[PDB]
Amino acid sequence: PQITLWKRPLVTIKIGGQLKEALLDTGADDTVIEEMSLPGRWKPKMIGGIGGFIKVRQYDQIIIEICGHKAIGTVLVGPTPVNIIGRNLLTQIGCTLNF
Amino acid sequence: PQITLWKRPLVTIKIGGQLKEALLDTGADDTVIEEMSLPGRWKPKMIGGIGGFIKVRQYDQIIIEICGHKAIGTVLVGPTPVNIIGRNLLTQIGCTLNF
Ligand SMILES: CSC[C@H](NC(=O)COc1cccc2cnccc12)C(=O)N[C@@H](Cc1ccccc1)[C@H](O)C(=O)N1CSC(C)(C)[C@H]1C(=O)N[C@H]1c2ccccc2C[C@H]1O
Repeated sequence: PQITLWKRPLVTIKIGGQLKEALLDTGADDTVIEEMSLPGRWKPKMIGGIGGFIKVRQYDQIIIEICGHKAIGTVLVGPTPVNIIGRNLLTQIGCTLNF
Repeated sequence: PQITLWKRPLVTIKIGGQLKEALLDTGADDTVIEEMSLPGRWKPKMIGGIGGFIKVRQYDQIIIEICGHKAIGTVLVGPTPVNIIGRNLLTQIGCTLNF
């Protein structure tokens, strides 16, 4: 698909058996999701951007489905204002910028 | 061009006759640049990101080249961690997400 940028590029994702809305974000190194349960071990991480840093839990080898494309990667969970799909998963679904 | 996302999508921009590096950021509504001098009057704006909100100065109708493509539009100036080209200008240069 081709997604224009007149509005926020929001998509439905499936993660941890839950459906969520998330933003396809080429400015994010990592993927961060609002508070939810995920399986496995985690470790704490700080992530920073406009407004400063927040603390999140880092879960590895999590499967997500993003617009019908399956991928696996690290997912961070914490008090993000918006669910964000970052480059670590955008690459896996073959997402590129084109102009 | 087509820009893949295995690395940060950093590009060269030209603003105020000077070259700077900036990030193509589909997660950003607006374009925000580190402190610099821009002509004309500015208005106040608050923008919020992953760590909270910051105050910036809004300049309208600013000439800016992004990867050699000419745009003219709103540029915010303030304490951003990285120069960010947001959707207001990514649309001007005809940028889309594709997968
Ligand atoms: C014009 S700058 C402000 C911009 N915000 C927006 O466009 C819209 O914000 C909002 C929309 C809706 C509700 C909100 C509620 N509270 C606050 C903001 C809200 C923004 O910062 N967008 C960021 C994404 C975001 C969207 C909505 C809420 C919060 C964040 C941006 O696309 C990004 O990733 N940025 C801007 S600064 C940056 C470093 C280039 C990068 C970043 O934070 N990256 C970090 C990140 C993000 C997520 C996961 C990991 C990491 C590491 C690091 O890579």
